[PDB]
Amino acid sequence: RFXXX
Amino acid sequence: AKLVCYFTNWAQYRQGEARFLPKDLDPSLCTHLIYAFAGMTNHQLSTTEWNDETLYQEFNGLKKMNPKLKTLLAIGGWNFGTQKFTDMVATANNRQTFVNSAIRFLRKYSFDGLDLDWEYPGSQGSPAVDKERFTTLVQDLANAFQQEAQTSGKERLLLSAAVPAGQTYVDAGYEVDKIAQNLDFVNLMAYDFHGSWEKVTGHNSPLYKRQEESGAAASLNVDAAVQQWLQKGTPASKLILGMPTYGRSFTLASSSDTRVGAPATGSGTPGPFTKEGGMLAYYEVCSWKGATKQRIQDQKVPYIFRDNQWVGFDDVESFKTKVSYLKQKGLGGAMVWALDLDDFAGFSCNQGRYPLIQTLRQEL
Repeated sequence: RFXXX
Repeated sequence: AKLVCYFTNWAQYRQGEARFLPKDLDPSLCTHLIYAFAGMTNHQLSTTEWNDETLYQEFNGLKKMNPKLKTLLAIGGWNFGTQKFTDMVATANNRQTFVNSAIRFLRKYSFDGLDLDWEYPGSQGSPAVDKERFTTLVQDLANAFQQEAQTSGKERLLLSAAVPAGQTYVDAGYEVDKIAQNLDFVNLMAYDFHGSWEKVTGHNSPLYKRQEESGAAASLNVDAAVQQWLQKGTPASKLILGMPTYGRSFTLASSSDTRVGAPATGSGTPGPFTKEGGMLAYYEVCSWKGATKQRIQDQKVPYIFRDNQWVGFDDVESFKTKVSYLKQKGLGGAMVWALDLDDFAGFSCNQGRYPLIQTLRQEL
């Protein structure tokens, strides 16, 4: 988050 | 109280002491272990790593050591995206295909339930109608799991969902009062409140707001997120408070300015083992030599900085504070992302194995 995840 | 812990199936690929295998799992550490992640193929539940089936056996095999332990398989995650979920919930036939496949798959590999981790319905590529289609999916799974228990005599498969803390994502995809009645528990992702995607430093998981924050910013904390999910209809007993065993890092514009809210230029240096700029496992920040650790007084969490590197993370003390908090709020327990990011092998923090998660177990 929030594409790296 | 529940202690819900996520296992990730890519941690087996890290090097040295960071490598995590089911052998590193403690059968009595958590009450519920969730396997991240499963995906989908042709609207049917499927594995995502080449050796998952072998790992599933080892994972669910832990129940022979601790009969009270329950396991669930999580479908989705951030990298999985939204398209496959959107396509599956689009029609009654695709939802049926998925639901039937899930029961069969969960029973085949001896999982006790399913954790829905769509990130997220109604945003990130998923249209607005997916908010109500997600509600239908949750009803479909709940209905099916109840029916299978009635017809088979087996203990009913559990259904949970990992949900966002951000008001925008919550408003875009979740009919909270509706899905909460069908879910056995709600895994609130009470983290990622701040990160290198912002232009100033901020803590990954602060318990409360900073005095200086107001408006939308005042909702970027654990307490605000919990109050939101409870206010919108989640029974407190079903709300499980997520806890991060990792921190979020930043590169400071100036090593001379290290406060919370100081100018930042981007992600912090990738950790030696996790190799992902912007985040560090607890074992990657707990032993910094030459660093300066401080606690954000009103937010009740720590951060540490050295030179132009700054990282907000959670320690034993903040985890104790957060458990006191969840108890006072009457929540159902704690959830942790993730087993492999705590110092599971006790090789770095000088606090033994699983220092953070063991703290949750003892405090709960």
